[PDB]
Formats: sequence, C-alpha cells, structure tokens
Amino acid sequence: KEMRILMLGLDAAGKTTILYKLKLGQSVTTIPTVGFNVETVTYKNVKFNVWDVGGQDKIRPLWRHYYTGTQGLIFVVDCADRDRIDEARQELHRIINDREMRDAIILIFANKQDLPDAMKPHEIQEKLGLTRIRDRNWYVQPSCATSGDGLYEGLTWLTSNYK
Amino acid sequence: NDDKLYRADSRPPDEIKQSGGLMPRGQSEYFDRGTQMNINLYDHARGTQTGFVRHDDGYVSTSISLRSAHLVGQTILSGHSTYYIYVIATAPNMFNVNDVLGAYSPHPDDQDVSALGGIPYSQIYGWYRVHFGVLDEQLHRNRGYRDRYYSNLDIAPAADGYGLAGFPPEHRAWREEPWIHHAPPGS
Ligand SMILES: Nc1nc2c(ncn2[C@@H]2O[C@H](COP(=O)(O)OP(=O)(O)OP(=O)(O)O)[C@@H](O)[C@H]2O)c(=O)[nH]1
Ligand SMILES: [Mg+2]
Ligand code: NA
Repeated sequence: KEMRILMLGLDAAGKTTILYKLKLGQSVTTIPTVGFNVETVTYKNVKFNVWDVGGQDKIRPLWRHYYTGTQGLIFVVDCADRDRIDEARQELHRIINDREMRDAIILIFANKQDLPDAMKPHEIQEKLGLTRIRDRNWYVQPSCATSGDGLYEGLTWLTSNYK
Repeated sequence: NDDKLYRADSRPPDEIKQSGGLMPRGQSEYFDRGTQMNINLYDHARGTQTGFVRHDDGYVSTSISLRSAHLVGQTILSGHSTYYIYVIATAPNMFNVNDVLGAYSPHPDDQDVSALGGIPYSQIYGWYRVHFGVLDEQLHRNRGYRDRYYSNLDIAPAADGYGLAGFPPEHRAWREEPWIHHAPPGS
C-alpha cells in the first residue's frame, strides 16, 4: 500500500508545515517553497509519498508537471485568508480538471483553524465550489498544522478512500 | 524522464546530506536575515554588478554533461585540491537557462540547467570525487537516491519558465515573444 500524494495550495497555506509536522513530528521554521519538497511517511500501514510544491503565483504553472502518478490530492487552504479564497477555488478547479488528475481523490485541509475569524469547513466547502465535483470523492478536514490537529485524521480519510 | 545532470561543488557528500541536498545561496540568507530569495532567472544568470553570485540567489546551477561539469570544476573550483561532481536526476523545478532567456542569455556558453529552490538529497544519484583536477574514481552511488520519485519526471519546459525570466522592468525582452505574455505592468 503506497499512495503518491501531491500537496498543492496558494503560498502561505501551510503545506510545508504539514509535510514536516508529519515527517519530523515537529513544527519547523519554513522558507517559502520555490521548487518542491518530497518526503515519504508511513501511517496505518500506508506509505504516503508526499510532494509539496510551491504555491506562489509565478510557479503554479509548474504544478501540472507533477500530476502523473498522483493518487490523492491534498489541497491546503489558509482559512483566515478571505481575500484569496476565490483565487484558491480557481486554482483547485484548474488542477482537478486536468486529465492527468481525473482519478485523484481530494482531501482539503481547511488549515489555520486556530486563527481568530477563520472560515470553518462548511464555509470552505461552499467557497471552493466542491459540490460541483461529482466524479471522485472529496473531504474537508479542519486542521491546525502548527499543532498537528487534523493532520492524521486527513491521512486516515485518504487511507479509507483509495482502492 | 531519466537523463542526469552534473554539478561541480566543493561541499562533500556528508555536508550535502546534512543540508538536505544542494541548497541555493539565498536559502541560508533567508534563514539568517529574512531576505526573500530572488527567483529572477536573469539575475541568477548575470549575477552581481561585479559579476559574482548574488547572496539571495534562489537557483542552483548544474551542467548537462560530465565533461562540462569538470570544466566548471576546473574553472571555479581550481583552488580546491578536492571537489565533487554530483550526478542528479531530472525534476520540474529545473530550467534550461538558454532556452528560457533565449537570445538574452548573458553567458550562453555556460549551457546551465538550474534548479529553482535547490536539489533534494533524494534526487542525487551519486558523485564523482575529483582530486587534483582528475576524475580517477568510479561513481559512488547515493543510497538515499530514490529513483521512483524522479524517473517519471522531466525538467520544466521552457514555456513554463518564461514567466520566471525576470528581466529588469525596462528591458526590451518584455516587448517581444515569448516574454511579452508575462510582462510586468509598463514593461
Ligand atoms: N496560525 C497558523 N499558522 C500556520 C498554520 N499552518 C502553517 N502556518 C504558518 O503559515 C506560514 C506559511 O506556512 P508554510 O508551510 O511555509 O506555507 P506553504 O503552503 O508551504 O507556502 P509555499 O511554500 O509558498 O507554497 C508559516 O509561518 C507557518 O508557520 C496554522 O495552522 N495556523
Ligand atoms: Mg512551502
Ligand atoms: Na527525471
């Protein structure tokens, strides 16, 4: 049981924080990612090969070059960033409409739930237009990457939903 | 999908392993003083006013052949009695500098393929030790190399690097194909 995971999202969403919280079990000081990080993590008998690819606008055209072989997409959203939730929607749907991503299941980490006015999962699901995705499974998992809350719950959903 | 690239570097393999790979100059700068990395491919290629490497450089240069990396070594690392040539798999944070900068590539004889953000240790196939300028030893394989990560990936196509060329704002390239489609406002 291996699954290849691609982890995408706007800059500052918390992708790299997630990758190393899972990998090292620690909260690390990150640099904005301009290329990619990749680690493998084993959980509940599954070896997840997780690709963390930079999300700054100039490098989003590079995301598609990691799609082949992807079995699950993790799309990470900053739930405090209301100003950019619409942009996140647009990027999500661009990813999942690529022919190379058609079969990938989709875990949304509704991240930074610890921040004051943070949008909750129900709001996130509606603002990302997730109900328009009717041909693969998807799930919104609230998370706080810094504390680790929600992260293993998300990996459990991935485990339960790929076959 | 399974070509290799070659990087002359004075840092030994154990140092590279500890750093997590071949990191760009700007990474330590960011951590040490908060400076954002410069991901203008043109600035990486031209370097500093004096022609040196910028402190905030976001890219790591590689060569397209062993012979070429040895030349880099004998030019830039001539002062080092021992250095290494790292053999690296291809991945999509890598750009062919002459292809992205086109005719405006400032040092086209470099034939540089550059990795935006650095090269993870798992992407390193192995290394040649160079002693007194001679490759006298067989390749040493990196046990930490993960071929399944990279064998299905290639370098980024030039079309997806044009937006990263990062010519200065008034530069004429922004009024020409292909960069016109990524031009900054007013350029
Ligand atoms: N308050 C809070 N901050 C978080 C959380 N998760 C990540 N962060 C912070 O958000 C900032 C960006 O986190 P990164 O993990 O670097 O974001 P990224 O998605 O990798 O960004 P790119 O590399 O640009 O693609 C950092 O300062 C993190 O510590 C969270 O759950 N809550
Ligand atoms: Mg990151
Ligand atoms: Na490759």
